[PDB]
Amino acid sequence: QVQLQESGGGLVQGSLRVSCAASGRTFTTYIMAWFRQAPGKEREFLAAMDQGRIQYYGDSVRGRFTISRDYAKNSVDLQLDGLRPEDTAVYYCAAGAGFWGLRTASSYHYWGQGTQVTVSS
Amino acid sequence: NMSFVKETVDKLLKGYDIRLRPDFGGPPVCVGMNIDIASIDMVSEVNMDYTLTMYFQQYWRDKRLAYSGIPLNLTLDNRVADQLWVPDTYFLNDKKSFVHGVTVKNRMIRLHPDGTVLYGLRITTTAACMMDLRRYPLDEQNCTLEIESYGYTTDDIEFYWRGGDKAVTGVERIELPQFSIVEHRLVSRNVVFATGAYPRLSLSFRLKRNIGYFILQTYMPSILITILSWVSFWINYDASAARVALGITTVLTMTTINTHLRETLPKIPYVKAIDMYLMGCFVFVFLALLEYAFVNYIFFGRGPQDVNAIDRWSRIVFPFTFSLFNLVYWLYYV
Amino acid sequence: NMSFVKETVDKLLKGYDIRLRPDFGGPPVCVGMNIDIASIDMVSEVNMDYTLTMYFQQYWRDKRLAYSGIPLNLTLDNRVADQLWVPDTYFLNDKKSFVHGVTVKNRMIRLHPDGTVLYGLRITTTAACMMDLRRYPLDEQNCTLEIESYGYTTDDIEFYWRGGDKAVTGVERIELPQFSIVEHRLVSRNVVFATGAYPRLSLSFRLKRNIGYFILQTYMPSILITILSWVSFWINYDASAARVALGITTVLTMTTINTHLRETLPKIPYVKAIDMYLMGCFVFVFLALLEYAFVNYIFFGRGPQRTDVNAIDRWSRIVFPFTFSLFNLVYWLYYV
Amino acid sequence: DVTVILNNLLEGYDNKLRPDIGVKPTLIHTDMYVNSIGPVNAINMEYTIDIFFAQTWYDRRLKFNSTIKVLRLNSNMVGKIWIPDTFFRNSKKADAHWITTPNRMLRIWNDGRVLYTLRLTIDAECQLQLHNFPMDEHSCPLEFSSYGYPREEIVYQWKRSSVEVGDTRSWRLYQFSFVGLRNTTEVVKTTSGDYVVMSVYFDLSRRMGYFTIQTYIPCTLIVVLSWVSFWINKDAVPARTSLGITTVLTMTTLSTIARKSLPKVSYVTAMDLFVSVCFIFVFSALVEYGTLHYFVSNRRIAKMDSYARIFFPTAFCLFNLVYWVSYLYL
Amino acid sequence: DNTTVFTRILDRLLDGYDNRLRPGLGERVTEVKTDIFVTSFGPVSDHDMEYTIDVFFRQSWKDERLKFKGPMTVLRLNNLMASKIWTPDTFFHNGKKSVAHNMTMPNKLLRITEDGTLLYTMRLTVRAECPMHLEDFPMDAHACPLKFGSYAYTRAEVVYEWTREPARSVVVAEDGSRLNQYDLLGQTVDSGIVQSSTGEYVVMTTHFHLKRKIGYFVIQTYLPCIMTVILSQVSFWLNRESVPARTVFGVTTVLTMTTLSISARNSLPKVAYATAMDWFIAVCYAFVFSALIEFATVNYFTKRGYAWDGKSKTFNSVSKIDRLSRIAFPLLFGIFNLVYWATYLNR
Amino acid sequence: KDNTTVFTRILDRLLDGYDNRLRPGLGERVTEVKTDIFVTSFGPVSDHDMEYTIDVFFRQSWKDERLKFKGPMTVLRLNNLMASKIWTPDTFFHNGKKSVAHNMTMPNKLLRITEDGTLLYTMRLTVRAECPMHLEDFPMDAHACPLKFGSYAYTRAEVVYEWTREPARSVVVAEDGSRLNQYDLLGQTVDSGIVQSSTGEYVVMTTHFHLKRKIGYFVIQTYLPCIMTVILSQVSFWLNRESVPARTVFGVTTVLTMTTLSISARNSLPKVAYATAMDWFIAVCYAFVFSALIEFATVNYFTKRGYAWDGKKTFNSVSKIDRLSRIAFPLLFGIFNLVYWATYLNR
Ligand SMILES: *[C@@H]1O[C@H](CO)[C@@H](O[C@@H]2O[C@H](CO)[C@@H](O[C@@H]3O[C@H](CO[C@H]4O[C@H](CO)[C@@H](O)[C@H](O[C@H]5O[C@H](CO)[C@@H](O)[C@H](O)[C@@H]5O)[C@@H]4O)[C@@H](O)[C@H](O[C@H]4O[C@H](CO)[C@@H](O)[C@H](O)[C@@H]4O)[C@@H]3O)[C@H](O)[C@H]2NC(C)=O)[C@H](O)[C@H]1NC(C)=O
Ligand SMILES: CCCCCCCC(=O)OC[C@H](COP(=O)(O)O[C@@H]1[C@H](O)[C@H](O)[C@@H](OP(=O)(O)O)[C@H](OP(=O)(O)O)[C@H]1O)OC(=O)CCCCCCC
Ligand SMILES: CCCCCCCC(=O)OC[C@H](COP(=O)(O)O[C@@H]1[C@H](O)[C@H](O)[C@@H](OP(=O)(O)O)[C@H](OP(=O)(O)O)[C@H]1O)OC(=O)CCCCCCC
Ligand SMILES: CN1CCc2cc3c(cc2[C@H]1[C@@H]1OC(=O)c2c1ccc1c2OCO1)OCO3
Ligand SMILES: CN1CCc2cc3c(cc2[C@H]1[C@@H]1OC(=O)c2c1ccc1c2OCO1)OCO3
Repeated sequence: QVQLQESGGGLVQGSLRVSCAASGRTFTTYIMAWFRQAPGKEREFLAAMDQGRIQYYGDSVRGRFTISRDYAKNSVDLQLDGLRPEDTAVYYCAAGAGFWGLRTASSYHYWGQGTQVTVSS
Repeated sequence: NMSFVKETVDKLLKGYDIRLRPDFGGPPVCVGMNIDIASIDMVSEVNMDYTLTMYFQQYWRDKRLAYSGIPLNLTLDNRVADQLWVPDTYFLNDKKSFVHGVTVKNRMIRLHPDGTVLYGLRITTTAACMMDLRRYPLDEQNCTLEIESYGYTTDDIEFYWRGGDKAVTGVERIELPQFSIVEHRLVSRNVVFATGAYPRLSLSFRLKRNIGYFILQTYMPSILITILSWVSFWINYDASAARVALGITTVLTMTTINTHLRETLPKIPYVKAIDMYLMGCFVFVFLALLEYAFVNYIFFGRGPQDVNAIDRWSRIVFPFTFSLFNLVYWLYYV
Repeated sequence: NMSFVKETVDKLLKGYDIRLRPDFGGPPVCVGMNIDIASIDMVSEVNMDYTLTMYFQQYWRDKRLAYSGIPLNLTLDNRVADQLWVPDTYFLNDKKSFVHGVTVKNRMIRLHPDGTVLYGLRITTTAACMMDLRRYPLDEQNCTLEIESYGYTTDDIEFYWRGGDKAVTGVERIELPQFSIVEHRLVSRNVVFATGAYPRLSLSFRLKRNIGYFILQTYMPSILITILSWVSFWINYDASAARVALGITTVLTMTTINTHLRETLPKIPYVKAIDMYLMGCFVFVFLALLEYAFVNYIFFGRGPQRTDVNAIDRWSRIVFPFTFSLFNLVYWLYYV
Repeated sequence: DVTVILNNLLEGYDNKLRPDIGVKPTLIHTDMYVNSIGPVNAINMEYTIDIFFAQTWYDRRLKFNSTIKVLRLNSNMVGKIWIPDTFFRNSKKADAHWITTPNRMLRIWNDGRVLYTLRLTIDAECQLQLHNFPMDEHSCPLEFSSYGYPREEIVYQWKRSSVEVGDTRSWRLYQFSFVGLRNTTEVVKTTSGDYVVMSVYFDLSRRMGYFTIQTYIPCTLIVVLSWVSFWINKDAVPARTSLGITTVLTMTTLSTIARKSLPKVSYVTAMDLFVSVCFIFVFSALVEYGTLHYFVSNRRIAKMDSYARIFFPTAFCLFNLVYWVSYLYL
Repeated sequence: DNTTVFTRILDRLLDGYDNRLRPGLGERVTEVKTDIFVTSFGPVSDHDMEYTIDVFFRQSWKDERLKFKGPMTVLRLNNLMASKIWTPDTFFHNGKKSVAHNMTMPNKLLRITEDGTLLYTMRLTVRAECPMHLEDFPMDAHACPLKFGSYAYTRAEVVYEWTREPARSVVVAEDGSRLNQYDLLGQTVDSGIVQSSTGEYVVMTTHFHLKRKIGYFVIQTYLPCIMTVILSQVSFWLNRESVPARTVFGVTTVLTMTTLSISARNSLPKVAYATAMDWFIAVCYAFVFSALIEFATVNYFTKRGYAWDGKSKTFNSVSKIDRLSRIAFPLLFGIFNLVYWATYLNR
Repeated sequence: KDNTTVFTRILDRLLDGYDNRLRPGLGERVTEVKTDIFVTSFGPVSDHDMEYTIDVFFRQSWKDERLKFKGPMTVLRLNNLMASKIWTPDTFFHNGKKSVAHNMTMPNKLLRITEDGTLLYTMRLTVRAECPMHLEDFPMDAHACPLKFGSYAYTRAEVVYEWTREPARSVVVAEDGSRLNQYDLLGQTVDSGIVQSSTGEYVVMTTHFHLKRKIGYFVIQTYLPCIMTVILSQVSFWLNRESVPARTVFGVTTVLTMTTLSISARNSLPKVAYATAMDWFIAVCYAFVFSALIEFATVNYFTKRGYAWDGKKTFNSVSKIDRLSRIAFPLLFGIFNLVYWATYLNR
């Protein structure tokens, strides 16, 4: 059984580093990602690193954040930077081999548990 | 601006000699190397080699190219590399290699103010291995890549892995379809010869072969055919055509499995460990029809001159013998 | 007779610029195409391509290269074609191509005194043609070769077949072991694109696959194995190990034929006509053993509960050859 | 001294021009030392051949008066002299070798006599008429002419010792046997103009003695094995049935081999005819047992074993008589 | 008159030009706009895990050093001059062996607009590298990427773009599918950034999405195994006394499954785990095994050696495990087919 | 600055008045080229093509009097760009099909100059040479695979090739350069011969490598299944004479098994068209199996009844030709094995 276990903080006035461990599968060949869902039922793409180390970013969040992976320890790491109060949502770890992919939630077939991050001024 | 940079490059390459070693009379030049492995394409057990795609990068500080007054690193066009010095580095394990040529030929020259110069190459090489396939398919391979200077000795050139244990990257990106990389080691050494000590580096791997696939294809049906050979023991001795059809069609199926795993597997003509297992199973299936020859000759031949004794004895002996064979095999090789 | 020709050649190349189209400001140059085919080497259904080896010859005239005073057609060495204008003609279907280099690189320059120049390459191309193989092996592909100027539009260059009916000779001197050429065509047209209108010629073929290999190799043994499946109806119903062994060895033989033809035929992973035929014959030999299982359950199983064996055998001899004949009728009328 | 001779030769020499360009056709005497004919690809209809290819001609723009009388040169002079544009007309692949140096040479004598010899491997094409397989002979050509120069400008001629041949025991000839050799001369008519086309035909025929012990002996023995059923009683029906149908299966296992080292030609060879008539005989044997079992037991067929025991070996011996005599002696 | 001015412009372009260094090496980042026209998505090798594709690869970038004035606005150079102008080193990140064609002339165009904006439209052939996840063979689908960026230059020096809307820039020709195994649905154009050891690079991306047709495997691989299992279950409606018939039946159906297993595993890349076809073939092989084991359990309880005559000493009845297995095995095989074809046609 | 100036002046005035077209000792003497090979990786001998890849360093040395110098050093290192402007002897391997000079990352050529003029020219080559192999004794054979190399344009009277060391020590293979799947390299053998031609007489260095094919793979794949199938055909004789379908299944399906063994022992084997010893063995073993079923047909002619001996009328005697076949066929099989493995292991 594939387990995508998340971590990281959820509250700040600053910076944040949110990780996502994996087990059950070697995801070296799989495109792992981060999503975002505000109250409003919208899964917004944030970031994705490919097997060939390529960082893809969301359009609204481009240049703010940084995704990295540890291919040995099978994890994805999103570094948070310069948080608006409108960065208050749940952050979903994802994995897959994106088919009609990299921006669409119907490509990723493995999911994280989702972590709330609440930011206010 | 741009005119000063052009005049700077023109006066760096004013009167440059492309045959002088950097510090030609003084100390040996240090060349720091760096590999970003793109992929390992194929590992051919027939031809005993592997195809390796990488980004082979070098660093050496050349004091004939040190500029001043410009803060940015001079990254020139790749066609200035025919006008510089480069090391004479080659690959000992190599069979046939090529710098890629689309859309232009993959070099980079990235100069630096002290005179450091990066030299990048996208190389798809083919490096040989001496493969110990005596334990196939339960082997651990050791495939290397051996980098050596050609003309200069260690009095003239020195090779070090730039960064110690973290020069070579991207081995964790490699997902081989049938192997699984245990470990890569990085070795720097000067090799003493009679003509002079030459520098050498050594990228190396270890390739543990993945074995559940052969449990799917190769071991499981031979086991089930071997078990179906035993079905004649729970048939009366009067039913001759049934036990004969069992033993004969069973050795025919073992013959087909042996031939199409001679054709399906990589073809390396010496004794392997899948060959010993398949031939041992063929020996067991052959003995399980020698048993019916034994039974039929004892009853129907040596009647006027027991059957349930031979059958009840074989029903206990052959599973114990086959389990002992599996014990010896899967503990002697593993 | 050497000095005068040498001085005229050195005068023709003096001041020449290779980057100038003939009649550069005015009319389009009319480059005339002429192919002579040596051979078609292979036609690979897997990579969807053929391989064509040809003599490829271009007629045009450049008035910078006109000479008077010599009654000859001056055939020069091939190294002067680096020092002339030659058209940027490419092959749109080209997977892989090379001019041969033994014992020199195979080019010719043959100048004419009015300025006409012949330019002949000896090209082994690998043209790419899409195929539909749903009627394999009873099919007829066609495969083309698209010749086109690269950079010059139709304002600057024009194409025509030299002797437009019989430009491409040597077509009917080609003997492929696996195919047959019905007829070739020669289409001369102009494409219109977003960057401009380009000239494009296109030699086309029409290949027909010969089926003499497939009847002898792939159809007749399947027919004869399917006929041998039916011998059990003339075998009495009490013999179990006769009819069971017959139908079983027959479905085994059909399995071995299907797997060996999966091995030897080119691996084209979708549904073809030979796949439908072999699957249908396998279904026939399968039903010819289901019949015996049904007979054995009626006689030896639905006996003591207290539906006629000889009736099922006679009706099977009526039905299965007639069903097999209807199947062959539908097949050999549909795929022809 | 000799440097001065070479610099005097290269002065004013135009290598774009044929020697004697309006004077006369340039007569070229060619020579060919064949090292080895490689393995003849029967499927792609190629064959590998490794030759030394020597040419002579007189270039009177290369006259020199000295004591040396011969200029035994490297491949360095090759790109500056007029070299004839000789292509091989039925080659698909051909490579001059470049290890360790260019394998070309040049010998210039003092009257203008010039010798050019380059080493060539050639994947030459030849059509293989695969009737009578595997008992077929062939003559695979090797044609060559000038490329751009017509009959009026370049004429080739053979020398007296035209094709010098090595030992034939070091050659890469697996299946075929080297039995003959000849040269010829024709003049073709291509579109650009008439070309003097040399050729060398290589006559090859078979080493047959393989398909005897691969396909012919097993097919004949399994036909006899199908006949074995006739000397078994009528009332052992599963034995006769297993005989017939497993003999058919082993015939199919041998018809597997019947088109191994061949292109997919669409006619009946001798191998295909043999395997097909053997399969028809085994088919007829099992259908014969079907007609013997139904017409007697399940209801003169009652004596049809005594007819078949004479009728099938007679027809098979007559078929072998007609077949082997027609395909060897005729 | 026009050709004289044209040759003067050609001569006076490259005076003082330097093709060794970037246009605006300290001024700006060099924006390169890119257009791709795929003429054929050629045959996709599963054993090598690669594919072949043919493109016209259009580029455009503005060079201040190549302004001119003359009659025309657009030039058209030789490759002799296109090797004398800076041209961005666009390599392919997943190229295995790629070829720039040059029959008959080199397939390279270089236009100069009069503002100095170049246009360099070359024609390639790319043998790429698509890693495949083959758990769901042959009922699977996957993306195959085509990924290009500059080699020597970073984000601080050369930045790539597309010439249009990004999803409309990569255009596949209509007659340019050229596949037999797979079935190209559509492309997905994207843009990205690597972190190499030498700096951040702008990396473009086109994905190509491929679903495999499964009709060939239903005919060749699935249906003969299904019918063989149907045979092995069928044998039960033979009587319990015909020991050699059901024996020959069971062992030779196992031989038929062996032949189908080895021929189906032959035409497939040698991956190191359980494809869905392997699950199906192994479970069907287990059914044909269990049928003969069931017949052995029938044969152990026989007590007799002769057939029931067609008119009526005692006789045999039909055994109870025969009546059990006639209901058991087709039900289990149908349940397994429902689980299999409902599980694997969903992904 | 002093060493660089002196070194640069020596290099720039070394090529004064030199010609590459002329032999050192043009009309004076014979050039004494002294060769030396270190074989790194003696690659895979291909039985299908009568070839073998050898992958060698190649050192050859000769004295050029035209290119002498003075100065501080005795040893002068050259670029290959400058070494292209120096005469080197046109060495070609006589039986090389298609061989490669390596060009990674530089061209792997070297040229040192000793101050007296004795040059030194090392390069890493990879030669796909021709080895004439005879499979008359497959697989119990030895082969002799040569490397013949001589000059091309220069005769015996103009160049002479020698070996640098004593010839036993010149061509030295690596200790770790076996790399053969199917052979043992049993020592190299050298010779310095002279081979005539039509264009003069030339000087040829041969170097034979002596090989020996391993046998045990074909023992466990080809010999042992044929032997056990023949013994399994002999198994049929020790039954009774009433089990006609059983002995029939024996005699037919063992012929089928020998057919399968013949096919998939000959297909994995290069297509020489003559009788290899493996084909002799398989054909004789096949003849034994055929003779076994002919024996059973001879038995089945003389049966007279259809019932075997009861557990408790009259019955059958055991056949006399069953009693003689047990003595005949295994003894003949042992005699044929002794003849085979005594004949072809003296070779
Ligand atoms: C696959 O196969 C390859 C080839 O066999 C394996 O590669 C080998 O790995 C081992 C372990 O990493 C290497 O041994 C090490 O060598 C280094 C380097 O030392 C070198 O340079 C020194 C100066 O810079 C020099 O002093 C050394 O000289 C010694 O060895 C030479 C050998 O001829 C001998 O003549 C001298 O007298 C010296 O004894 C040498 O040239 C060295 O630093 C290592 O020492 C460390 O580890 C040892 C224990 O192993 C420990 O005792 C030390 O204290 C120290 O911590 C070590 O000796 C070996 O060189 C590699 N082989 C080659 C050909 O280079 C590889 O490991 C295999 N597996 C895999 C997965 O790839
Ligand atoms: C893989 C299957 C393994 C089954 C292992 C089963 C092991 C086991 O113990 O079986 C017992 C029996 C099979 O017995 P089966 O029917 O084969 O044999 C009958 C039985 O021996 C009767 O006792 C005999 O009658 P009687 O006493 O003289 O009056 C009768 O004689 P006759 O009529 O010939 O004169 C025999 O035919 O099965 C069940 O009852 C249902 C089990 C359902 C099991 C369903 C499993 C899925
Ligand atoms: C390839 C082999 C070819 C063998 C060809 C052999 C051809 C050949 O000659 O066969 C005839 C005979 C077979 O004898 P075999 O023992 O098989 O058969 C007995 C024989 O027919 C008696 O005549 C019968 O007596 P009767 O009248 O009923 O009282 C007896 O009946 P029964 O008492 O049982 O009821 C039969 O069993 O063989 C020899 O005599 C020795 C041959 C030595 C051959 C040695 C071969 C190694
Ligand atoms: C490239 N280097 C230096 C030059 C050279 C010159 C050679 C040679 C090998 C080598 C190698 C290097 O130098 C060696 O002496 C040597 C070299 C590599 C491997 C070796 C060597 O000796 C035994 O195994 O074999 C014959 O002439
Ligand atoms: C070589 N020519 C002109 C330059 C060029 C530049 C290109 C291109 C194709 C072409 C071709 C030619 O031009 C076309 O517009 C075109 C071309 C060839 C084939 C086509 C075309 O449109 C549909 O099919 O695709 C992207 O950028």
